[PDB]
Amino acid sequence: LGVYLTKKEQKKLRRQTRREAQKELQEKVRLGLMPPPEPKVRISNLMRVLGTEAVQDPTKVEAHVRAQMAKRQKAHEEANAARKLTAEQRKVKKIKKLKEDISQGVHISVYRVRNLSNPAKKFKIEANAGQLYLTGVVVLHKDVNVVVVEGGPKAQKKFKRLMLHRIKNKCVLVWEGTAKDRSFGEMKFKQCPTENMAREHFKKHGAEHYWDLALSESVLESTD
RNA sequence: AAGGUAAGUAU
RNA sequence: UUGGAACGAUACAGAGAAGAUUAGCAUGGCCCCUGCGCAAGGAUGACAUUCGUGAAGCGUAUUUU
Repeated sequence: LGVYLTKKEQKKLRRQTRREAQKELQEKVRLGLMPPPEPKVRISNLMRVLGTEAVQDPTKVEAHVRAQMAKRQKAHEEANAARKLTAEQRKVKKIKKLKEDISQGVHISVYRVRNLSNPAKKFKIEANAGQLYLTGVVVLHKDVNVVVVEGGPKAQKKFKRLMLHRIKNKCVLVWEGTAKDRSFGEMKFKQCPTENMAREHFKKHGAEHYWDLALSESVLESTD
C-alpha cells in the first residue's frame, strides 16, 4: 500500500523543489535565456525603487508601478482560474460521483417506522436515496412502514443517521447486513393494506423475511 | 650609549 | 679615459589616515490572510341560474313554568 512521508520529510521535499526551481531561474538569467528580474515595486515601495524618476514624471511612474502590480495580480488570478478549470469538468461528475465502491457487497438496512403518514418525510427519504445513489423500496401498511435501503457503506451510514437522528411513532433498524447482489430497483413507493400483498411483493425479489421480521417485531411490541 | 631609521618605485 | 660609494646617493612621489565601503529588490525564516488545485472527511436544507313531484336516512306530546 501507499506510504506517508512525515512532516519534516515534507518540509525537506518542498524546500528542495523550491531551491531547484530557484536555481533553474538563476541559471536561466545567468545565461541570458530570460531577462534579469525587475525589482518588485508596490505603492509603499515606489519611493525606494522609482524615487528619482517619480519627481520628474510622478503619474507615469505611478501608472507603471500599478501596471506591474496588476500584471502580478493578472498572473496569480489567471493561474488560480486555470487550475480552477479542472473542477469545471472534475465537479458534479468527478468530485461528487463516487458511489462508495459498491461492487462486491451492498449494505442493506431495513427500518420499521410506526407512523409514516407525512409526505414530507417520504419525499426527503426519496431525495436522500436518489442523491446518495442508494437503491431500495418502501412498503406501507397499517402502522407499518418497512423501508429497505441497499447501497454503499457511506450511503448506509448516512441513511442510518438521517432516519434515526435527522428525522422523527418510532424508527428502529430491524436488519442491518450485506448481500451478494442487488434485489430491489429504484426508489419507489407502494402501499399494501393487507400483509399478504406486501409479502407477495417482497417475495418477488427474494426478501420475504423483511416483512416477516417487521410483523414479528410489531407482535412482540404489542404483546409486551 | 640608546629606546628619534617613513616606506615606495627608478637608474 | 679610469676608479670611490652602491644598507649610499639623487629623480619622482609622499594621506606614513582609515577601511572588504552601500543603496534597491528578490529569496530564506515566522505568523496570518486570500484564491485555486489534490487527497479525504464533517454537519445540514429539499414535495408529488331557479322551482315541484317520486324514493332512502337523521331529528331536539316530559325542557322556555
